[PDB]
Amino acid sequence: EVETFAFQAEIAQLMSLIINTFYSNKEIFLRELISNSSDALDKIRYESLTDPSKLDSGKELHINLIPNKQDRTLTIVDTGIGMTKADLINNLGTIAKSGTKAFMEALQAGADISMIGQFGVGFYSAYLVAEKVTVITKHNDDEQYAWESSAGGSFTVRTDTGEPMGRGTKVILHLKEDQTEYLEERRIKEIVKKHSQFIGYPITLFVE
Ligand SMILES: O/N=C(\c1cccnc1)c1ccc(O)cc1O
Repeated sequence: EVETFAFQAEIAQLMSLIINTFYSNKEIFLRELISNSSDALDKIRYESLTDPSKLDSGKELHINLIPNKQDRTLTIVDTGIGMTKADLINNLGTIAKSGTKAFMEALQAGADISMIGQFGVGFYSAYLVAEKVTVITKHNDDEQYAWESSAGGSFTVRTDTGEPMGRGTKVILHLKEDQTEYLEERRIKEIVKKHSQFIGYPITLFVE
């Protein structure tokens, strides 16, 4: 049911660096995940122009943010193109290798963590706040999968037994104890306004 994999070394290093660097401007993680969601929504929207049956797994194109204080989780849901098994195990990490490498050179040369997105690797900024990240994702061409990592050099992928999601990606951030401010309605709004106000899809905050 469950396979465990090692991160590429460079990504495993970016991850320790993100978990072990004192860096207080942690809010930018939301911006980056909303930005990944937006690119995924662009992609399915574009593909649907030539093949409208790609939207048979769901027409609405949106981002839901879903704080949950009792679980200490923040879930970002998009109805973008989703990820295949190859994407999760291989292809995205292969792509992220070069940008991770540049990003770390850039940090050594004075850049700061907030520029992570310009290297295509903003996803791993989740680890500024999350001790564990679960990604549930469904691409039209594939089954539903659950990726998960608490960093420390590995991640698992398994096919996902739970509720079907149709098409898309759900990123479930298990927050560090000291990061629970990112579960507050006001704080999330503030972040979204400040950082994500030009995203061309509806972002809905789910209030508890
Ligand atoms: O396809 N779904 C993706 C994705 C995959 C490849 C490039 N950009 C976004 C995705 C990845 C991370 C994330 O937080 C949300 C997403 O929808």
